Amino acid sequence: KPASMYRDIDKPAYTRREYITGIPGSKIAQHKMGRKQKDADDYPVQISLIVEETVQLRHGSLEASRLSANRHLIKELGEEGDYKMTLRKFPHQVLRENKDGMRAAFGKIVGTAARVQAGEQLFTAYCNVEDAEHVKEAFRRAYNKITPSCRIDSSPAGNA
Amino acid sequence: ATGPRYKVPMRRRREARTDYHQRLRLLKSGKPRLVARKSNKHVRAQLVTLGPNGDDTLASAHSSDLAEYGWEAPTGNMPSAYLTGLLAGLRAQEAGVEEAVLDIGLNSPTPGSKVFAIQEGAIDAGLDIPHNDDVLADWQRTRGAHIAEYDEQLEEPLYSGDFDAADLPEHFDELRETLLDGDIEL
Amino acid sequence: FHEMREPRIEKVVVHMGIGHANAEDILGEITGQMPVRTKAKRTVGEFDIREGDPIGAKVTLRDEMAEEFLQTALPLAELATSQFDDTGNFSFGLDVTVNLVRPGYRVAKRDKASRSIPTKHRLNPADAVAFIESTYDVEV
Amino acid sequence: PSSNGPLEGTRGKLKNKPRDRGTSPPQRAVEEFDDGEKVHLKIDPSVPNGRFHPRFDGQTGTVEGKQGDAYKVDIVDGGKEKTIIVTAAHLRRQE
Amino acid sequence: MHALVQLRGEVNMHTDIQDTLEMLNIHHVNHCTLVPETDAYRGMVAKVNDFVAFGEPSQETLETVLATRAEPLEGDADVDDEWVAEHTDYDDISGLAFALLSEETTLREQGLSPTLRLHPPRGGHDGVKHPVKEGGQLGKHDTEGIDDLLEAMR
RNA sequence: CCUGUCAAACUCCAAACUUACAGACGCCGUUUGACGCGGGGAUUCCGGUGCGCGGGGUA
RNA sequence: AGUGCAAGAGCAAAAGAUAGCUUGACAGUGUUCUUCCCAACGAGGAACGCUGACGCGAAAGCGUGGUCUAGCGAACCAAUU
RNA sequence: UUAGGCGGCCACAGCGGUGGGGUUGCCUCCCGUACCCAUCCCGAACACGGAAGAUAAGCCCACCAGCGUUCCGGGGAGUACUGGAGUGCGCGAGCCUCUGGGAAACCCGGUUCGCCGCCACC
Ligand SMILES: [Cl-]
Ligand SMILES: [Cl-]
Ligand SMILES: [Mg+2]
Ligand SMILES: [Mg+2]
Ligand SMILES: [Mg+2]
Ligand SMILES: [Mg+2]
Ligand SMILES: [Mg+2]
Ligand SMILES: [Mg+2]
Ligand SMILES: [Mg+2]
Ligand SMILES: [Mg+2]
Ligand SMILES: [Mg+2]
Ligand code: NA
Ligand code: NA
Ligand code: NA
Ligand code: NA
Ligand code: NA
Ligand code: NA
Repeated sequence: KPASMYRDIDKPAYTRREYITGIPGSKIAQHKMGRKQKDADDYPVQISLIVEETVQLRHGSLEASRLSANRHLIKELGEEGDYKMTLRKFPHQVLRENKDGMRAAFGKIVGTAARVQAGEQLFTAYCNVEDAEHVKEAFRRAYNKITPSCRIDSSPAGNA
Repeated sequence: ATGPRYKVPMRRRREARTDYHQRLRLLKSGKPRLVARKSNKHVRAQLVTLGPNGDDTLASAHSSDLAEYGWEAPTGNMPSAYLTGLLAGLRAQEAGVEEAVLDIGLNSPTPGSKVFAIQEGAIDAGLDIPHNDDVLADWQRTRGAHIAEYDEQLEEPLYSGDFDAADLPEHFDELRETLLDGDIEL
Repeated sequence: FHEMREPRIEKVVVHMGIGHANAEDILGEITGQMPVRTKAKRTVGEFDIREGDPIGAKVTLRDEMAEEFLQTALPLAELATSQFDDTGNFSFGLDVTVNLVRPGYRVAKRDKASRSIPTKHRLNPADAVAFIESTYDVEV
Repeated sequence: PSSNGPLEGTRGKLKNKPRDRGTSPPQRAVEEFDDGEKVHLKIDPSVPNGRFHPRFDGQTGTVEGKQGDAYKVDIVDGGKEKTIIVTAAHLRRQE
Repeated sequence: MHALVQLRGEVNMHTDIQDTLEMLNIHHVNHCTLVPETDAYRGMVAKVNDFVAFGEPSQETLETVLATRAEPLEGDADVDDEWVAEHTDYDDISGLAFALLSEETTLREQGLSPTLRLHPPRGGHDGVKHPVKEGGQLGKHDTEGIDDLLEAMR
């Protein structure tokens, strides 16, 4: 279904699993990628993807944009390139759908999403000065798969 | 101790000196408390009342200031106890105090104990206190008959210091008599 | 400084953990004073469901009653190292436990102003081995 | 509300912050008030007896005699006058 | 001492705000009152802050308005120096004005209506949709600011 | 140890704010009698909109 | 932890545990709050008294059932004291 | 207060730790079971009687901040949030200005190793 049905953060926070049952498993394969044995401090360049609008991103998008981004890195810096990217948000907000018309309309559980405040960093990659343009391209591909407009912000990296 | 959520007992409960649950049932009477306390060598009796910043003591008596009237024997036994009660009781009377409830603190309500002795004494001084006669020791044991007859099983003095050999519960009578007497500087 | 620091036997408890008695007979005869029934909490599949119900007996010995018991009890056991408590207590064996402590334990056992014994004033395995070993037998 | 009992919606007002947990000091449980005295009403989570209807937590009444050991405090619920039977443990002098 | 002037009508304004304007003796648009600077009064003017124009007037300005819009507790009697003198603890308007500004007395204590019923602002005001810091006419003003307004509502 | 996130039915914290009582100012009442009390007569118990805060619902 | 059962809350020289004793789960009659915020409305409920009689305790005191909020039913008629 | 008793507030008082202190004085530990009394077995405790010994426990006194707690400074922060107003912006979600209020986390540095009341007492 369209994200138009869940991208807004207008409903109450709905995460208490001791009261919600039948929550669909997350499609997000993994949050920490690249060389997870190495430290983020071991890198000169640190670029993050910043969400420009407070929104809700369904686990299906996180995975799609994460996937399309890491898949790019892997393709440019090899399956074991010197880098490590992180998806810092987790889809805690449970989603419903009323699928009687409006009678007893409290919807059944259909999924999960992560609430991201504008200005926050969704993804954060770490690389050597000679890969910045690749991680920047990965991020560009990733923000085409989420609702908000985003900033590809370079933090540690005065090597321009 | 452990964290922000940790609960520290009221100081006098950590100290294990005050039983606040009994303190409450006690305060309910609205009457002054006749605090009866013991020591290894001494016996104390205070008449306490509730105050804005803590309890106020209106009259007391310590087994030690018993000698100040002639007591020449030990000061941590039955005769000593009874007398300390009577003394504190008399001062209480002088202070305008007329009634009180017996507070024995963390002591045990054992029949014939010294606290009930401190109680019988205060009562005789003319203080009205809720009591039960058969929980008190028999007159003789209050005098010190139990200790005298104990020295009978002598062979060796019961008292190191030189206060007679067979002891004198008469000294008790003579002391009590002294207090009952109108004179005596309280 | 030492006198009020040198170990002493506070109590020697001798109990028989049976599970369903006639045992009380021998304990009284071996110790010198009456036994004590021993009930149990919780229920077990080992046909031991009855919460309150005799299962064992014990005897808490103090003073001579405890020594005169050890003067023969100890001689029947090969005391070891690991067999000692962190506080200087040791249980060997029919169970025979020995509780050792310093001259002021009453501070932690009395009703009024009771307090727990400072660690420095607590007993140690070594100090325990010493005291005992120093009384007709060997350590480890 | 889903139910309409007395303790409905009192999860907060009838519970102690962790540290104030446990039996309360006897002093205020035996305090004495005089008629005309303004007193604040506030249930002590640790004291079961002598309470009043939770709706009245926060009221500042006027002591007007007593019944047994409890006090009879006059208040005004909205525009209606009511008399509340409450013990000292749940009362504090105004000012 | 501040000069209060209602610039926005009662329709749709909160009742507690309206009742404050009335407790400050103003019941119509363009009416003005002189209020002391106390903790209590400050609270009231802050609450009315959005439908009123206020500030401290200049001695002169006050004098002009008093002469032109002051009224007895009853009647059409013009408040001129003579009137002021024959009825107040002062000798003239400036004497009264000075007293008001120094918060020594009030229009009532001198048998004067607590309200100065001003005239619409000649040339118009700066709008009742924005505050002064935004080119509007609502809220607190400079003495130079209030003066212009008051003098225009002469 | 280090490292990544959350809560309508979590809370070591914690507002703005609402609220009891009192005093002060203001306003009001003592020929326009307030506050309150007793009595006669109703109508009314399909509401709607804006804004703020909401709960449900893709809307 | 336990405290009969939802959930939330209370409780540690206890409101929990063990032991012992006991029948206040008593009769009568009220005050007050609740039911029904404000704001009228019954049954029911609770809190807090008093009179009478008791239980326990050294005593203050506690006991108007269960630590607290659910466990309830008019008139007419019948049986019962 | 050269060591006590009863408390109030109930961690600023907790947890942990160092140093000091007692011949007929105080509190203790301590000594001891004929008695009042006591252990479902133990004078361990409780109760009673008492001074050979001790300052090692407790307790009292002086002190340490590592943990927990209280408060304060500076920073975070007039940020987050928010009562009132707007023909201010934005497709919208939402934001902004004016006015009145104003956190929390964390960090750095200070504070806190109890305060006070009545009684008795070289
Ligand atoms: Cl004592
Ligand atoms: Cl009530
Ligand atoms: Mg709530
Ligand atoms: Mg006129
Ligand atoms: Mg024109
Ligand atoms: Mg215009
Ligand atoms: Mg509200
Ligand atoms: Mg009950
Ligand atoms: Mg019928
Ligand atoms: Mg029948
Ligand atoms: Mg020392
Ligand atoms: Na249907
Ligand atoms: Na996008
Ligand atoms: Na048995
Ligand atoms: Na409490
Ligand atoms: Na009823
Ligand atoms: Na010492």
